[PDB]
Amino acid sequence: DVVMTQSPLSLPVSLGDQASISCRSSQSLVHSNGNNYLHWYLQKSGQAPKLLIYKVSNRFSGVPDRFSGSGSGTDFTLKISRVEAEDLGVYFCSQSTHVPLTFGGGTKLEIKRADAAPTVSIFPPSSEQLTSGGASVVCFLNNFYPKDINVKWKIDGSERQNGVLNSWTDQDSKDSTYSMSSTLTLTKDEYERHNSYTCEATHKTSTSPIVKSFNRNEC
Amino acid sequence: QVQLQQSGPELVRPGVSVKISCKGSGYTFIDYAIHWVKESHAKSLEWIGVISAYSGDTNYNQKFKGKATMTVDKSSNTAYLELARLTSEDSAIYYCARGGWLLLSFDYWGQGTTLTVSSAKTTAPSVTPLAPVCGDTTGSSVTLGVLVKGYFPEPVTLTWNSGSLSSGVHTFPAVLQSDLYTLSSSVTVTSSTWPSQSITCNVAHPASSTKVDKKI
Repeated sequence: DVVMTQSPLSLPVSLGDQASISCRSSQSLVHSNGNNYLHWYLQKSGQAPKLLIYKVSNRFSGVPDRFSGSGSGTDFTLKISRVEAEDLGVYFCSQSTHVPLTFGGGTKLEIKRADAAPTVSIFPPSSEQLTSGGASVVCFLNNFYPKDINVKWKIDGSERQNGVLNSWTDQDSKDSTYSMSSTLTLTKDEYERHNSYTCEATHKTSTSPIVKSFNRNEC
Repeated sequence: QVQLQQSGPELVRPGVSVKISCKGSGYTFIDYAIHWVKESHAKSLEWIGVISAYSGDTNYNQKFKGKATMTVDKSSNTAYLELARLTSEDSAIYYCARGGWLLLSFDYWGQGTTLTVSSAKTTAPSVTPLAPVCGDTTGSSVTLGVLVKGYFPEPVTLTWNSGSLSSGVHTFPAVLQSDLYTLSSSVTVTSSTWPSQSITCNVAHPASSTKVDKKI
């Protein structure tokens, strides 16, 4: 099973700039009639993959003149001269030279912008959810870049944590940042047996962790 | 133009079976073959097999045999993939592709399907309002939010002030907890213009639902 390894997974490129993606296989893809049956597909958010190049270098119908294809056997590379707005997405490569077919891991091409620190916000339980019997504490760390961050919940200093639900957005269309939400869910019982609730984020915009917390509900 | 009209989407329970189609047009049907690809939430793509032309029929990729079964229907240009013994571990997007020779490989795809395998019944959300951060955390811009937890199935609509507050909103991808889903959204605005009770959170879950206000 020819594993196709493709790097990088993420490539922050400024638009206007030129980019290149490596795709590599564990067995030469040169078939007995002589062709490398390697291919590159582009899957845009919410659409179905579309072919972009076949053999190693062939552009498909109406693929813009800016994508090249190069390689042989085990090493192959897609290069684009001017990265454009309609080019962000995940590039895939496949090999048809051997059955079954395999697809490389994918390379999501994003925009490269400047570091922005998350705006962090913590919210106590809705006074009308307690009435149900559950007690969630939500925390939003909005508008930061790069995407790397790690959020931790501390209840009375301890970070015992497992009931966390995290969710993330994709790169915003305007400021090119990300946004995340973290929710530590507990019960009204568990919750009313403790005091402070902290939320803290670790991101390359600060050598100190960003901390947020409040106090109360007990006994 | 060549076109393949798959027809989905399916929401089904464990251990059941579903057959999903691919209808080809714009070309000589019997001069090619239909391949099927699994798009995991783990998002790498996976080939499961091919039927017709060159072939390794019924279903035939190491992982998928006996699991899926592939059949054809030349009279009405339709391919059929049949998954059964369905589990949640089989929730994915299934693509159908025309397998082209030396004008090399998958030159046309289907729109994809989406299959949701769950045990959860139709459950309407509990939506509850998120008011200003610690309460002492209102100085220059404030952020407010709304939790939409515990519904089934997707999607849910969620606006702020009928659609008129769009700037600065951020709504999250619904994530799945224990059979049911949850969603959150936050709006940041200038500090001097709220607590007027000028912000209401609007949620709509098609199996009948409606909206909450951020008080004082």
